[PDB]
Formats: sequence, C-alpha cells, structure tokens
Amino acid sequence: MLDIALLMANASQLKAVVE
Amino acid sequence: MLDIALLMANASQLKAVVE
Amino acid sequence: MLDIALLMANASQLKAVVE
Amino acid sequence: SKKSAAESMLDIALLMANASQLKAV
Amino acid sequence: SKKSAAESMLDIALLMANASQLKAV
Amino acid sequence: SKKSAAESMLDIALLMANASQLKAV
Amino acid sequence: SKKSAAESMLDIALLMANASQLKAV
Amino acid sequence: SKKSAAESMLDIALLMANASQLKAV
Amino acid sequence: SKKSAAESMLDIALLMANASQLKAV
Amino acid sequence: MLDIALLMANASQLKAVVE
Amino acid sequence: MLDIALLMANASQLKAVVE
Amino acid sequence: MLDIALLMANASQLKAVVE
Repeated sequence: MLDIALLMANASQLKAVVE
Repeated sequence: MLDIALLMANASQLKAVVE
Repeated sequence: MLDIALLMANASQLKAVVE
Repeated sequence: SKKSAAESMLDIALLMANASQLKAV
Repeated sequence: SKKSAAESMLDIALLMANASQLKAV
Repeated sequence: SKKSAAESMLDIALLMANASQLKAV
Repeated sequence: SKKSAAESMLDIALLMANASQLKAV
Repeated sequence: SKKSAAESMLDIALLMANASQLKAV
Repeated sequence: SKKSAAESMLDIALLMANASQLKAV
Repeated sequence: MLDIALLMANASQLKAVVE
Repeated sequence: MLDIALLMANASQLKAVVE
Repeated sequence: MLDIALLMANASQLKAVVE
C-alpha cells in the first residue's frame, strides 16, 4: 500500500501603481 | 494498492493602475 | 505501507509604486 | 515620461512512474 | 523620466518512481 | 531620471524513488 | 515463468522571461 | 520463476530571467 | 525464485537571473 | 548584447534480453 | 540585441528480446 | 555584453539480461 498525497499551493501578484 | 492523490492550486494577479 | 504526504505552499508579490 | 513592465511566468511539471504486481497461490 | 521593471519567474518539478510487489501462499 | 528593476526567480524540484515487497506463507 | 518491465519517462521544461529597451537623442 | 523491473525517470528544467537597457545622447 | 529491481531517477534545474545597462553621452 | 547559447544533449536506453 | 540560441537533442531506445 | 554558453550532456542505460 503506497499512499502518496500531495498539495502544492501557489500564488503570485505583481503591481505597478503609477500616479 | 497504489493510492495517489494530488491537489495543486495556483493563482496569479497582475495590476497596473495608472492615474 | 509507504504513506508519503507533501504540502509545499508558495507565494510571491512584486510591487513598483511610482509617484 | 513614465513607464513600467510587470512581467512573470510560472511553470509546473509532474512525473509518476509506478508499477505493481500481485500473486496468490 | 521614470521607469520600473518588476520581473519574476517561478518553476516546479516533481518525480515519483515507485513500485510494489506482493505474494501469498 | 529615476529607474528600478525588481527581479526574482524561484525554483523547486522533487524526487521520490521508493519501492516495497511483501510475502506471506 | 519469466517476466520483465522496462519502464521510463523523460521530461523537459524551458522558460525565458526577457525584455529590452533603447533610446537615442 | 524469474522477474526484473528496470525503471527510470529523467527531468530537466530551465529558467532565464534577463533584461537590458541602453541610451545614447 | 529470483528477482531484481534496477531503479533510478535523474533531475536537472537551471536558473539565470541577469541584467544589463548602458549609456553614452 | 545578451548572447545566450544552449545545447542540452540527452540519451536513454533500456534493455531486457530474456533467454 | 538579445540573441538566444537553443539546441536540445534527445533520444530514447527500449528493447525486449525474448528468446 | 553578457555571453552565456551552456552544454549539458546526459546519458542513462539500464539493462536486465535474464538467462
């Protein structure tokens, strides 16, 4: 019984607020 | 019995608020 | 019984607020 | 004059080479 | 004059070479 | 004149070479 | 009885985030 | 009875975050 | 009874975060 | 001038000569 | 001038000569 | 001038000669 679990969350957020 | 589970969430958000 | 679990969160956030 | 260049690129790759055998007598 | 260059790149790679055997007598 | 260059790059790599055996008599 | 199981799996991934600028006066 | 299990898995990953600028006056 | 299990797994990862600037007056 | 060159050869050869 | 070159050869050869 | 060169050869060879 080879039970493998895997949960690879990820995120990315760029922002360029010119005024 | 080879039970493999996998849950790879992902996200990305760019933004350019010129004024 | 080879139970392997794995949870690799991740994040990244760039920002360039010119005025 | 004012500019900006927000650039990014993500990538993912997965591989699962597995096998199994079973015998009863 | 004003500029900016926010640049990034992520990457992921996975590998799982497994196997199994079983016998009853 | 004013500039800026925020640059980055992440990377991940995984490997799992496993096996198993089992016998009953 | 005789068996065999030759198993394999290759993988490749590439990424190129580049840019450029140029001005003459 | 005789068995065998030749198993393998290769992987590659590349990343190139570059940039450039140039000005003449 | 005779068995064997030749198992292997290779992996590679590359990263190149570079930049450049140049000005003439 | 950002001259990047790249040459990644590769090979693999499995064999199971049962008699 | 961003000159990028790339040449990724590859090969694979399986064989099972039962007799 | 950022001249980068790269040449990553690779090889692998499995074999199971049962008799």
